[PDB]
Amino acid sequence: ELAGNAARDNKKTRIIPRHLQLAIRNDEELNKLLGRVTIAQGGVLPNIQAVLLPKK
Amino acid sequence: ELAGNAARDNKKTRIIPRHLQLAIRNDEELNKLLGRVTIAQGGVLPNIQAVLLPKKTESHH
Amino acid sequence: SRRSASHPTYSEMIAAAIRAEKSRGGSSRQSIQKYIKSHYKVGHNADLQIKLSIRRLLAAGVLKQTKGVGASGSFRLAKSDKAKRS
Amino acid sequence: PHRYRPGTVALREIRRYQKSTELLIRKLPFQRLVREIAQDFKTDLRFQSSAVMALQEACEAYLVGLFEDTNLCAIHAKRVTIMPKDIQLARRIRGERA
Amino acid sequence: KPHRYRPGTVALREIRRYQKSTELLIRKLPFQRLVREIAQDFKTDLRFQSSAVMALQEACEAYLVGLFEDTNLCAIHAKRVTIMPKDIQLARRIRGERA
Amino acid sequence: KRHRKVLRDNIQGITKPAIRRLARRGGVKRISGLIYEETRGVLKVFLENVIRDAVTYTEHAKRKTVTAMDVVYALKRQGRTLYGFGG
DNA sequence: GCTTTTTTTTTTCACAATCCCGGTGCCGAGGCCGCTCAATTGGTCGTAGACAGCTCTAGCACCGCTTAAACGCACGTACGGATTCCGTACGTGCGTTTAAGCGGTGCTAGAGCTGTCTACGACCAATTGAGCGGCCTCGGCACCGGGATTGTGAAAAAAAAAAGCTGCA
DNA sequence: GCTTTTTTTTTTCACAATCCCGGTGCCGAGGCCGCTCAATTGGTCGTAGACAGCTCTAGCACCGCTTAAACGCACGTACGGAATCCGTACGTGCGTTTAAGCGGTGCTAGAGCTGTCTACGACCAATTGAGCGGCCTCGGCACCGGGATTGTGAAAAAAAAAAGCTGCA
Ligand SMILES: [Ca+2]
Ligand SMILES: [Ca+2]
Ligand SMILES: [Ca+2]
Ligand SMILES: [Ca+2]
Ligand SMILES: [Ca+2]
Ligand SMILES: [Ca+2]
Ligand SMILES: [Ca+2]
Ligand SMILES: [Ca+2]
Ligand SMILES: [Ca+2]
Ligand SMILES: [Ca+2]
Ligand SMILES: [K+]
Repeated sequence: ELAGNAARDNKKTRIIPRHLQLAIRNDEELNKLLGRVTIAQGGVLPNIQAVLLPKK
Repeated sequence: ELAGNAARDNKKTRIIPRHLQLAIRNDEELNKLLGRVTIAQGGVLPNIQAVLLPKKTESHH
Repeated sequence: SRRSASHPTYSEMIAAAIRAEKSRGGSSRQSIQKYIKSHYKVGHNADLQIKLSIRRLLAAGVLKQTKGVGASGSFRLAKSDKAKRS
Repeated sequence: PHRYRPGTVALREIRRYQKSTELLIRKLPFQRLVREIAQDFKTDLRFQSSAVMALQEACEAYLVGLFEDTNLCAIHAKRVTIMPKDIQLARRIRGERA
Repeated sequence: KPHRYRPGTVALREIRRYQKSTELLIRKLPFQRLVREIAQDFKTDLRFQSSAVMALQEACEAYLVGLFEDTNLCAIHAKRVTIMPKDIQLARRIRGERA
Repeated sequence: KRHRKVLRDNIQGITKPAIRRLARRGGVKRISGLIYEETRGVLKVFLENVIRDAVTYTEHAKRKTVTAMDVVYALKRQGRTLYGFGG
């Protein structure tokens, strides 16, 4: 359900690992369930600490 | 063996959880085997980070 | 809003700051900044304007620096003995 | 007249409590807490006394260890004082926290 | 007059580039050699399934990317922006990877 | 023939720009020059522990080839469970 | 220079807190004792896996071609970290208050043990349909070029926030 | 209350990167086939575990002493953190150098399958000794008090620097 929605937001007909990774890492519970699991070819969620951004 | 030695250094006939803890945590290898393990009534090894001490040395008898 | 700051000159405002604290260590840059707001009218660029004049007063020889380096330290006037303020 | 400098009695206590193995939380309060937390899972529960001790042993071990990790984060920021961000960073890095 | 981005701006750009992607970031053959090097030290004349070498690389890069996140938090904790080896050593000590 | 495996010091093939990319994915903005070597040692320790177990799994199976399952079972043991290569 | 004013350093002091060493209280380690159970012995029976022999995957070597990435250096910006200063959050210590802890007594919930009986899951053999590998195709998507859009950064111009200086309450 | 500076905007312009579209072409998702082996059906057979009934452990509730520990408050020291300031580490961008990746070809170790055959492990019933719970004794260890060592902090002396200021060359 959640992987599919991510494939749709990406304008892709097929689910691929990154869509599974986005699905899992943005869902609080699935992330806990899989907190010590590495999803190959998934990457990471976009996160840039606030402090590291420009002041403007 | 190790905990027995710990009890002997303590002038104690009997091994107690602290003797087992001291044995285990001062043995680099036993410490790794048992590093996500809690020894009821063992406490912790004496250890105070150096930046927390005062620095001045003037000494004992 | 305060529309201006009706005040003396900064070389005099910092010289007036040190004279109102007879301290042998000397007045710091934060102690002078605490004076100039609390007892005179001053800008919002003031703290930067306090720091800039103490570079002109150190380079001229008017203001002597006790402990420290640059505008991070504590200073005093070249002669302690003055006619009427202190 | 006589008084020790700040940190001196602290060090003395560090030495005291690292030397010993007694539980440091008071037992009855601890027990009351356990019972209370338990009530949100199942009503009118009973507890073997050793099960409470077993939970206190564990808690105290958990916290003592967390404080060790917390101290290191304090010291890493060139501080001697532990603060909530030190506990938070430790817990973040341990995997306990998001 | 020639265009120049202030320091930080192309770095921030790279972060975004790589966080959006999933390609392996270590070059494949160098990696593959290193694995075999290391593998000699335990057994001599070993072959690898290429999926075994890909599985290791996936696993490594994931661990390092992970360690960098914790290293970046330790750096920021101390009021910095620049990761340094004590950051890494702290992350790993709190992680319990290290004594 | 049999073509010996020349230990070339490949840890240095883990380039500076590669280490820098990994850190960009990790969200790191600025990087001490001391980082790139620290990392290599961190990476080596990682690779040794995984590859030792993997190769142990290989040996027990009486195989001359390390499989992707050897590696997977190794990463499971080391608490670094990997999805997408079997099991 | 000398003297003033800090700053540092030892000394010397007094002095708390800890450690150490010698006698007293009582509980649980350690061993003895009946005795039940679980390990052993000696037997039968069935298949797990060692082994050899064969198939053919896929792991390894080698080549040379393009070009993407790694490498090394020129240049300066903005970062780290030393120094320095200020305000109060903390640590020490005291006297007052609190409730833990201990030892004892009294009640019963419920843990846990036993024996009985049958509903349920293992095992088997025969039957047959789900899910396997193999295979084939055609649309999703990866890669490209081109143009539109966005964000960054330097320099210019306008708006509004301050400088010292003018006579003076 | 006046110029004459800043600083604080807003602006305008050039530039580079990223976004987004259609075009293109290739290859893997997807689905179909044909056969197999793993699920299903219907049957027997034994015992795992629910169930009822009983024993008695230990969990709970209460109580009232005795104090150790928690608390609240006064007081100041040392810390956290803001701010400056200075030197260069590390980011950016460029020209040159390197070798990863690519697509392909040839060779062969060794993964992985099959068939055979037997050593070894399950399973059994009879045998018996090691380890169980229960209970008693006495020695180790915990308390306690009251004496000795060990560090800390204040105050003083001293040393020693440093600070402020000048003579004299
Ligand atoms: Ca036998
Ligand atoms: Ca077989
Ligand atoms: Ca298929
Ligand atoms: Ca394609
Ligand atoms: Ca299709
Ligand atoms: Ca503060
Ligand atoms: Ca500080
Ligand atoms: Ca073979
Ligand atoms: Ca055999
Ligand atoms: Ca016994
Ligand atoms: K009970």
